[PDB]
Order: sequence, then C-alpha cells, then structure tokens
Amino acid sequence: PDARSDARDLTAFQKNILTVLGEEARYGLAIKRELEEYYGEEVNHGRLYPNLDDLVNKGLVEKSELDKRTNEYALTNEGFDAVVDDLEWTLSKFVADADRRERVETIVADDAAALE
Amino acid sequence: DARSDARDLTAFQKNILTVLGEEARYGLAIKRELEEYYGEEVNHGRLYPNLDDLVNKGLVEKSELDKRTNEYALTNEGFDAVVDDLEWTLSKFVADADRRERVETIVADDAAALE
DNA sequence: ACCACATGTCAACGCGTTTACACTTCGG
DNA sequence: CCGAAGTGTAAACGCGTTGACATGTGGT
Ligand SMILES: [Mn+2]
Ligand SMILES: [Mn+2]
Ligand SMILES: [Mn+2]
Ligand SMILES: [Mn+2]
Ligand SMILES: [Mn+2]
Repeated sequence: PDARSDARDLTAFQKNILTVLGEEARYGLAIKRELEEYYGEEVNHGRLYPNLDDLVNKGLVEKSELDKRTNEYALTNEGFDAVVDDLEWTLSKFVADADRRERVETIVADDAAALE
Repeated sequence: DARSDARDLTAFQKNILTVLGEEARYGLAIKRELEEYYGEEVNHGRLYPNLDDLVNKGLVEKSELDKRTNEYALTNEGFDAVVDDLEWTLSKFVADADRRERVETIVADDAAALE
C-alpha cells in the first residue's frame, strides 16, 4: 500500500488530522481540541468522527478502544508514510534556494529545542 | 497574522501556493504541475476560479505576461501563509531526534537537487 | 442517581466542482 | 487565416458540512 496513492486526494481537514496524529496518538476529543487550536474556531465533533472513520477505512488511521466509551486513534504505517510524503512534497517546493533552506533549518532547530 | 489566512484555505488552494512558492508561473503551468502531483487531469474551470479567489484573499498577485497569458506569483502574505503551514506541520512532526534527523536529510537532499 | 464525558448518526443545508460553452490572443 | 494557446465563466451536479438529535459510558 502506497501512502501517496491514498493521501493526495484527502481534504485539508483530513490532512490536518493526520498531522495532529503524527505528533502522538490521541483519543477523539483530544484531536478535536488540537484541531480547534489550529483553526482558532470550534470544530464540530459531527465533522471529526466521520472523517476519522474515513481515514480508518483508507488505511491511514487505526481505531482502538481505551475504555468502552473512549477510542484511541493513531497513525498506521501507511498513515505515517502519508505524513512524510506530504512533507517531502511541501519541502521539495519550498527549498528553492539557500535562504529558504536555512529558514527550514532554524524552524527545525527551534522545534527540537522545545522538546529539550 | 499568517495563521488566519492559511487555516481556511482548501487543500487544492494550498497546493497552488506550494507550487507558486517554488516559482511564479502562468496558469496552465500551475495546472500541469498539479496534474503531476494529483496524477489526474485538473480541470482549468476549477483552477482559474481558485487562483482568482486566492487573489481576492491577497495571497496571490495576478500579473500580465502576454495579453493572453497571466503570471501568478505569491504575495508576501501568501508566502507567510505557506511558511506558517510549514511551521505547524514541522512543529508536530519533529517529535523526537529521529524525526528531526529525518527532516534534516530531506532538506539536505532537496538542497543537493538545486544543482 | 446524577451528569458530565465520548462517540454515534444524519439530512437540510452550504458550497465548491464538474462539464460545458465561450472569448481573445499568439504562432506558422 | 487557421489552429492551438490561454483564460473566462456559469449551472447542474456532486458531495462534505452544519447543527442537531442520539446512545452509552465513566466518574463523583
Ligand atoms: Mn474532510
Ligand atoms: Mn461539537
Ligand atoms: Mn505526498
Ligand atoms: Mn497531466
Ligand atoms: Mn482543462
């Protein structure tokens, strides 16, 4: 299963969900909150869960049960490949000269600093 | 703020800005590059409304190349939108040392492709 | 028991796309 | 001139969202 064949037709919402899960696996409403933080608005759970269900059916997300009212969503191996593939495309178009590159380098350096 | 523009746009539109972040191009050149990305035919009836909409949002400038050809380029605002989305994806991808070194090798390979 | 939490589900609604027809412009 | 290039554009159409109802769980 190639993640490219399955992840280039996803909507911005779905791709943002995968990026959130790229940080760490999360239960439903925790994803909602982090999406809400990115969008600056409220995200309707009636939109989240069906989109999580779609990503599951596409093979990009696994749905496990923490307790029998809570599910934990996480990226499959194909899901992580989808996140990597999207980043390699974004970068291949952004890294157009040396200034663009070092900009990315300081971004990644600052990100690694926040992790300590 | 760069976030407020980037968040709303659709995937199709951000792909337009990613394309333009590499280089300013004319309409059908954007079309062909997205057709290579999607691996599907891209309807021009879909592209031109989207580029124009991105102009009304102040993220793309529409200039005259010929009087049958337009050149589309990123405004400084559109660039900040591209950079902000890049920063968010990276902020959530660089979760440990291996993730960072993965991004470093990608960026290094990209830089070596420049010549 | 109480009442959050967590997720399920849907159809009226919103909205962008598809699929056309259409124009003016440049090359040979 | 004649065809392709390049872009314009609108209505049927497809298709995901909105905003709500809904169930069942876990905590206190
Ligand atoms: Mn979606
Ligand atoms: Mn909600
Ligand atoms: Mn990709
Ligand atoms: Mn093509
Ligand atoms: Mn076309």
